[PDB]
Amino acid sequence: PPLPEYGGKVRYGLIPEEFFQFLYPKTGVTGPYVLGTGLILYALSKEIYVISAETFTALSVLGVMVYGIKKYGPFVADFADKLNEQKLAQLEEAKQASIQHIQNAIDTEKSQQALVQKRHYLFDVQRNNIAMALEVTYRERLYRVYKEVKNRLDYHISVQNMMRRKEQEHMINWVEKHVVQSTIAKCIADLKLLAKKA
Amino acid sequence: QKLFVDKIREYKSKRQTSGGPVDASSEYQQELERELFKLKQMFGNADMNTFPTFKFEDPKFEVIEKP
Amino acid sequence: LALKTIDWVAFAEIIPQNQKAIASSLKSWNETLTSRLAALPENPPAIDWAYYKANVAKAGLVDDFEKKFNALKVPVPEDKYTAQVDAEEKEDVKSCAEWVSLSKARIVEYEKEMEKMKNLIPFDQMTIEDLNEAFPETKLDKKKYPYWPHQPIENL
Repeated sequence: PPLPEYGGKVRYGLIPEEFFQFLYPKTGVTGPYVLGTGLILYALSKEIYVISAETFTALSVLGVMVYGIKKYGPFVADFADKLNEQKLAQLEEAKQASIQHIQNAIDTEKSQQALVQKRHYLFDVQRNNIAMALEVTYRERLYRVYKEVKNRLDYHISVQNMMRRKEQEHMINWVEKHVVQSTIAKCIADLKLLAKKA
Repeated sequence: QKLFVDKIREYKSKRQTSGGPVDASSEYQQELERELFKLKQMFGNADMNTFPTFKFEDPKFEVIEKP
Repeated sequence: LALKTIDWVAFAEIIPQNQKAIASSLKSWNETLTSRLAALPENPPAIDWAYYKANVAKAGLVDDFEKKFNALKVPVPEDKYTAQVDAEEKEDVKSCAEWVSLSKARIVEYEKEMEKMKNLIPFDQMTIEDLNEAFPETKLDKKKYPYWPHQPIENL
């Protein structure tokens, strides 16, 4: 339940405004003051209020009280209001802090769900590596078989080739060795053509 | 053509090599084995004349699942 | 080979701190196997017997060498490994989906609490018991401190 905002509009700290309004319609604006004057003067004049040392004790206390409220009243009012404003602000900030905490928890949870949704890459990576290893090994095997058969066939052709080469070399050096083992007809025909050289 | 007549006879003496692998060498094999040594060992280290039998290995594999 | 294209940072986020080394080694083998499938081609260049018919002076040896090749049964390695990582992925998806259902429960609970905190009574119209049910931390420990002020005097 919310409090009202203002109090009851007392006057001189001793008489509520309800009284002045209640006596307005029948005795104007000066009716209450005339009544107060009359009652004060009647109490004095008839010794209902005996003037004594308590008159001056009361005057001094009332003076100190009026001076006190008039001088240190603004400060106490503002102090109470600031106390309330500080408690209110602290509570509001605690509220916003709890709101932010639970929003951060929700966000964190949605992020974790995104991560756990991304999980499948570990297993498709493992499948990638298995497939790639099997294919590399297959092609390496086909290259091995190819390269072995080709190496054997080209070894055959190379031994035949260099055999033919060395055999032809011995052949040629035999045919030279054989002219050493062995008629000036061409000699004269050579000089005959040398004469036609002129 | 004296020397062209000359030559023909010498290639014929050469072609007379039915039983002669290297035409009356009496040598030149002692190094040809060295040559053939190099040639065979540098093509491979096996009975190249015969077909190669093929042994094949299979890839290793490990514990991959989440430990 | 029909491969699965992969993000690598995404692969990084989903790796627990007890197997980064295994992930990186798995990663390193992916790169090596990508490279080695790149350079060696798919099928060997077969060779005509012609250059091996007219220069192999041996008795029909080229033909059986080539016959033993056209008739060779090269062993194709089988998988024996993809089905079980599929099974592990299936088992893992079970674990993953159930953990998500727990988190969806927590998320609706948090929204309930945030609707509760968002609809609090204004603070200037509120008993102390109303505060103690909003922020229950502000409730006096009348168990340990049974006598007034029900808290340590320094706290006051």
